[PDB]
Amino acid sequence: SPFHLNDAVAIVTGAAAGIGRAIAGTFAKAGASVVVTDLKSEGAEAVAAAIRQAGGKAIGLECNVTDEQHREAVIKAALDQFGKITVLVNNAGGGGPKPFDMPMSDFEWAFKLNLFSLFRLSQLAAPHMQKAGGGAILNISSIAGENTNVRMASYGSSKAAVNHLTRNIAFDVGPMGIRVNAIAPGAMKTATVLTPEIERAMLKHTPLGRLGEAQDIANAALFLCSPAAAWISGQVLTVSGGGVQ
Amino acid sequence: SPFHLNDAVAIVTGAAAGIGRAIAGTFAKAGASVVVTDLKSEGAEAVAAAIRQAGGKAIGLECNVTDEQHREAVIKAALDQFGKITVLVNNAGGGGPKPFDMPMSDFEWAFKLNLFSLFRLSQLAAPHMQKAGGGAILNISSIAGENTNVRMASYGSSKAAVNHLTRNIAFDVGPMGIRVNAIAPGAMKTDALATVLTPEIERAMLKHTPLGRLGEAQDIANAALFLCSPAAAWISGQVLTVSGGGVQ
Ligand SMILES: NC(=O)c1ccc[n+]([C@@H]2O[C@H](COP(=O)([O-])OP(=O)(O)OC[C@H]3O[C@@H](n4cnc5c(N)ncnc54)[C@H](O)[C@@H]3O)[C@@H](O)[C@H]2O)c1
Ligand SMILES: NC(=O)c1ccc[n+]([C@@H]2O[C@H](COP(=O)([O-])OP(=O)(O)OC[C@H]3O[C@@H](n4cnc5c(N)ncnc54)[C@H](O)[C@@H]3O)[C@@H](O)[C@H]2O)c1
Repeated sequence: SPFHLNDAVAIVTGAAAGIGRAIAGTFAKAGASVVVTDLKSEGAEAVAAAIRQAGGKAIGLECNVTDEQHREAVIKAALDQFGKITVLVNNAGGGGPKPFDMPMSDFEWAFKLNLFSLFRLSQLAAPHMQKAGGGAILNISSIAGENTNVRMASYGSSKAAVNHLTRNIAFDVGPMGIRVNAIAPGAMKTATVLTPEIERAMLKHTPLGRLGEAQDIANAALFLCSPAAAWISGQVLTVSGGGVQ
Repeated sequence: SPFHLNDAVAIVTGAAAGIGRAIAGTFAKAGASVVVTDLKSEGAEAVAAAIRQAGGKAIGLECNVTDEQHREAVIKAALDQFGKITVLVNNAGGGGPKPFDMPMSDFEWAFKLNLFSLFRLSQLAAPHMQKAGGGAILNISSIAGENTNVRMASYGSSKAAVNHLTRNIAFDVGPMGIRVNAIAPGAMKTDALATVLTPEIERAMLKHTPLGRLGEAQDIANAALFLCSPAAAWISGQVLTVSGGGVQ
């Protein structure tokens, strides 16, 4: 069975709750010594603490992916704690609706959080993954990187670059032994903006009939970073119930 | 005929030579009042001059897409001269091969140069186009934006961003009577490119191109005139790809 991560070291950025927290637990159960990592270092310690409870291998760290210094620390910490880096899940990020006349700080920040971050980390992680003989990079994109809508300037155009970054950098680090893929999630039960009348709307145009649950992405991350996705690269697997939200 | 820009006002960044030249040069003969702009200040003026020379209305001005001072200056300086804004051609842009380990300074700059700026100017002209009833914004992408190859991270993902921005902000300025399009151009045999091109490379770039010739700056401009004129009045959000059916 190829859906495992035996003898693997995985950084997961942004993994204190939600998808990150989920990818972390799932990779740790898959057999990977997880470097849990978030901006809020205590929940990051808890997720890594939790994985330790269940018999897993993990250390929990602080890392504002937007902080170059933090990136180089996390990268250094992983090697100092597990000896190698073979998997990186760039899940930290975010976004939302903004007006067309939004302030640019909001704008440029999105490409710092959602793109600049994960590209730089991929740069820092790449040569180590090479030494191990190969690795895998997973960028958590969004359905906004595909979709087309009002008030979607920043959140849309940012995450569409992360897709198309994923497509191309595969050609760069492919030769070093590295796969690069992307998961574009739909809406996830992760809630302050949710109400049952918006729900039926969100559930319109969603063929599978439900919103998402973070183990949905987490399950897809395991696949795309495991040997079951061993010849897969340059891709963007959209997990959104057959629809938009 | 609807392939015209009669009594329109077009801010056209990056327009001192090559493409942006032929855009601003073509929009001229299409009865447009052009604001020829480029980061060389003489370069824009020299072009507005030949336009005025051949029959046109055009003022030469200096703008650095990646400079806010220059952006707010171009909106007003066009308005003060023609009253209104009806066309914004964000032809100013850049990029090319870059190794994977490139310095983050290079990576950010291509976004500053290709996205952020474009987006900002188009924030600016959008309520002034709204006064004139409506207009057309045009971005210049690149086949880097859909294509995938080695050393394309900065060049490729940024134009990609440009593209899907075009796809999304058209829902925003779409009710303001504005339409957003973009063109991904293939390789354009310009004067700049010719001087570092060669027949043996050109033959390489061209095999796997079905039409069998390089692009030329007018080919982008013909498409730019169509996309900005009423002859595409119900066309918006689009990313038209002028590359002869292939990649280069
Ligand atoms: N959850 C969704 O509905 C949804 C939908 C589409 C796309 N996404 C994508 O998933 C990713 C995150 O989804 P989410 O809802 O789990 O995220 P979120 O923003 O709700 O936060 C999840 C975790 O990310 C951490 N985090 C936030 N900023 C960080 C930073 N600068 N550095 C490190 N960690 C940080 C938080 O501490 C938190 O534990 C984003 O990249 C987003 O584009 C999510
Ligand atoms: N082969 C091609 O020419 C080709 C192919 C695909 C896409 N494009 C796109 O066309 C656009 C540029 O065309 P080009 O290749 O002739 O570029 P270029 O560099 O050859 O010249 C374009 C003009 O833009 C001006 N310029 C440069 N930086 C500027 C700035 N910060 N502000 C304002 N003006 C500036 C330059 O002076 C130049 O005259 C870019 O968006 C590029 O991505 C070009």
